[PDB]
Amino acid sequence: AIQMTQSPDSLAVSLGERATINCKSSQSILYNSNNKTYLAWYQQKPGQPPKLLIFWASTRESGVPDRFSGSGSGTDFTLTISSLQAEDVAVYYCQQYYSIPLIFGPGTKVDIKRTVAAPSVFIFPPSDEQLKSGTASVVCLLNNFYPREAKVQWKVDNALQSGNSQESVTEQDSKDSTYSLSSTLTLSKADYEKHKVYACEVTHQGLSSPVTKSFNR
Amino acid sequence: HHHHTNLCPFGEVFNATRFASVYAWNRKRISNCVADYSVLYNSASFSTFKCYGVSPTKLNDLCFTNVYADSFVIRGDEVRQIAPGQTGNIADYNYKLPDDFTGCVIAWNSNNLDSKVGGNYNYLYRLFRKSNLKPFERDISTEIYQAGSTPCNGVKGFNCYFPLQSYGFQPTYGVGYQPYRVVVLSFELLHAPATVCG
Amino acid sequence: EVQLVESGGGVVQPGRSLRLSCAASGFTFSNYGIHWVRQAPGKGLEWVAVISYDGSHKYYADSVKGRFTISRDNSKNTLYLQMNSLKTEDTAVYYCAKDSSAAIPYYYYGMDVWGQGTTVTVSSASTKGPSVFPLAPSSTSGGTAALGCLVKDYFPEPVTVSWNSGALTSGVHTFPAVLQSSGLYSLSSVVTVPSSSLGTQTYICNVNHKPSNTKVDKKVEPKSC
Ligand SMILES: *[C@@H]1O[C@H](CO[C@@H]2O[C@@H](C)[C@@H](O)[C@@H](O)[C@@H]2O)[C@@H](O[C@@H]2O[C@H](CO)[C@@H](O)[C@H](O)[C@H]2NC(C)=O)[C@H](O)[C@H]1NC(C)=O
Ligand SMILES: *[C@@H]1O[C@H](CO[C@@H]2O[C@@H](C)[C@@H](O)[C@@H](O)[C@@H]2O)[C@@H](O)[C@H](O)[C@H]1NC(C)=O
Repeated sequence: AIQMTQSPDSLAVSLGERATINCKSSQSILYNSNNKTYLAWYQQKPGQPPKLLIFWASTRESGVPDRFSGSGSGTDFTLTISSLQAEDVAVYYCQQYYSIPLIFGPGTKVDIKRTVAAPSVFIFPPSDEQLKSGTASVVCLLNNFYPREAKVQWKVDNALQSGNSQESVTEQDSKDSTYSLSSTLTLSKADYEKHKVYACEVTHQGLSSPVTKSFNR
Repeated sequence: HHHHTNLCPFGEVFNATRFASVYAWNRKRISNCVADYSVLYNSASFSTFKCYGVSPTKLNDLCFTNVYADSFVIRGDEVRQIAPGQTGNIADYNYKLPDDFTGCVIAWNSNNLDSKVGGNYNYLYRLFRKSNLKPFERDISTEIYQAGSTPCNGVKGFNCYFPLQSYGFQPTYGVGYQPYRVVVLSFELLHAPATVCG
Repeated sequence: EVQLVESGGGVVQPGRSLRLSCAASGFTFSNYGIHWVRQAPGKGLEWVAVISYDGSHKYYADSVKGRFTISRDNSKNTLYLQMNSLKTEDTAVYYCAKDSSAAIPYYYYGMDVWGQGTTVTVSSASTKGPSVFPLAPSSTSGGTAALGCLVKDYFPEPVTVSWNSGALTSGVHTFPAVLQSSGLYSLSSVVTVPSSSLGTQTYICNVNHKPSNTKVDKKVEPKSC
């Protein structure tokens, strides 16, 4: 199987600046008998199906803006957005169709590069209504930050917790271009009352040092 | 009722009833008449009008040895291929214009003509071919195309396909798939000093 | 004016069978091959199967080989996908992708038209409405405090959370759901308000879960000690 690799995995670039996405295949996609590389480039926005931008590695599809261009031959390929628009924030996949199976890349996420922004940190003790059920949920909110990369650390009685938390992240906001994150620490009612201090430690580029919000049960 | 000082019958080509299929495109030599291209460039009924090698205003005061008019029908999304140095199903396998093409390309939507309710299967196009077409080459051959290892012997089979496919124009289609009629004027300017013609 | 419309998705127990269909219009369906491409929640695109412009060539992905069965019906302008022995790893959105020219080994020109995509969930679970728990705004930040609703334990997707019956909209963040180890989903929706109006406005979230005919309203208030 022809394995497709894209680099980088995420490229945050300011508007009007050039964005470069690369794509390397494990085998040559250039067909000998017609000098055509069977490589394509797809653009997928949230809630939408993919959209064909480039096929034959360098031919732009009918209806695609001129700022989208593809280059490369054989194994190394590159989709280039000369002047990134605000509407071009999406996930870009490269796909080979030389031989079967047809295989996509891991995708490259493209967002606009605003100035750094630290998150507003909130923590929510479990509701009295939920403790009536036997399960406790401690929620930790990170509001309007940038870039998307962050690190949430749960510490129950300073004991760092793991494997007992799930997270959610929102898409880049259409107005201020910031992400938000929801972390849910779920414990039994028994293990919840066994402790007192509940906190979540947020480390982020906009924070000069890890910030921690906590509460006592 | 015909003389050499008469006007060229451009109506016969553009305002024709039926048009050729793209794979078997119809060529007419415009000869022994006065070609007045003002009837074309002063008409807002065409959706694509692009000349290559000549200014469309310079057409009436140039000196041509041969003038050809090619007509056919394709999809909308394929009209972009009727131009020099293009690729695709129409430029590679059906109608190829040379890189030094010296002429004009006139297209217009004919969905109200070349599309029938159940699908007009009279307009066809070549889908498979070994090698690309030469410029202005014409391949009306319907020989079974061999996409596998074993021969086909003129018989439709596995890895043995018929090379022509139909468009099936219905009016309900998108503009990218509606029938577009195309006229392609090709020129051959005579070699002369500028003192003679230009 | 051309479109592909997927159909037939839903919830299916593991190992059971389910048939998807995709209807095409606006173009001569019998001239182009079609593909199936699926996408796990929050994961990249994965190719599934393809069928040529006549049904002669049908190829599948190594992860679904011998379990899926692709077919088409050019008389009715419809293509089908027959899934059997479904796994929880098959849970995804399934798009049908029209190819640009047939589908004989070396005649794949890439896929130009895509459908909205129907959703397929494979899990040993039953239909359950959600439990809406408040997220109280206790003693905040620099004048901007936050509150929200915790929509926990429901199946299947999705839920719609509105605030004040569509009134409160700015500064609202409804987070995407997460699948718990119980087989049920959990989803939180927050909103940030100025700390000065925290009492001056009764905040209510409207949770709507059509799979179980559950419409729950929950009033959120600052916690009292
Ligand atoms: C193509 O034909 C149109 C109109 O053709 C109609 O059918 C013809 C057989 C003839 O009988 C015309 O009179 C019909 O109207 C031509 O456009 C007309 O041009 C004249 C000037 O010559 C003008 O007075 C009309 O208003 C025009 N009508 C329309 C609808 O545009 C056109 O010139 C023909 N083009 C070529 C290249 O022959
Ligand atoms: C081969 O093709 C060259 C350009 O091809 C185009 O660009 C490369 C990167 C591929 O994407 C290919 O599919 C495109 O069509 C030509 O410059 C070159 O002359 C060609 N050579 C031969 C021998 O055909």
